[PDB]
Amino acid sequence: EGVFVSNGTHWFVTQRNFYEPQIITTDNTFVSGNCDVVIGIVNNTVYDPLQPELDS
Amino acid sequence: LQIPFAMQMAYRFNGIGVTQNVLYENQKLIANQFNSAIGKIQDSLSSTA
Ligand SMILES: *[C@@H]1O[C@H](CO)[C@@H](O[C@@H]2O[C@H](CO)[C@@H](O)[C@H](O)[C@H]2NC(C)=O)[C@H](O)[C@H]1NC(C)=O
Ligand SMILES: *[C@@H]1O[C@H](CO)[C@@H](O)[C@H](O)[C@H]1NC(C)=O
Ligand SMILES: *[C@@H]1O[C@H](CO)[C@@H](O)[C@H](O)[C@H]1NC(C)=O
Repeated sequence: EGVFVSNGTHWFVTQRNFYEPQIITTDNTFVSGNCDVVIGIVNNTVYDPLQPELDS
Repeated sequence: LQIPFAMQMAYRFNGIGVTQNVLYENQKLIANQFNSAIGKIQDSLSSTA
């Protein structure tokens, strides 16, 4: 429900009409297919909130 | 407010209830169909009053 944005060093997702940066996560995003098709795709971490929970 | 044209078209796909990856995964097909359809306007307006 947002747009991916960078401040020059870090990547965030925001709502479109008001700047409010959030960490990119598996809850903020959806997957479709692999890296090869999309024109202008960028490499970044996507955080998964379950993985530190499994680390408990 | 500037936005890249393909990202503006992904917002417009969301507005008709089609998911954004349907644009980015088909972007050349969508751009070719637009460029082709504008050529039909050009020819139709040149062809008949
Ligand atoms: C982009 O945003 C990040 C995260 O807010 C900024 O990183 C922080 O910057 C301050 C000042 O250098 C540090 O004290 C923090 O430790 C940094 N946090 C992290 C997680 O790296 C970053 O400075 C911003 N970049 C620009 C160019 O403004
Ligand atoms: C973006 O535009 C610049 C300037 O024309 C070009 O160098 C770059 O390759 C383009 N990248 C994409 C993903 O379109
Ligand atoms: C993105 O990451 C992959 C795998 O690490 C790498 O092959 C590719 O060259 C990277 N692309 C860019 C634009 O850096």
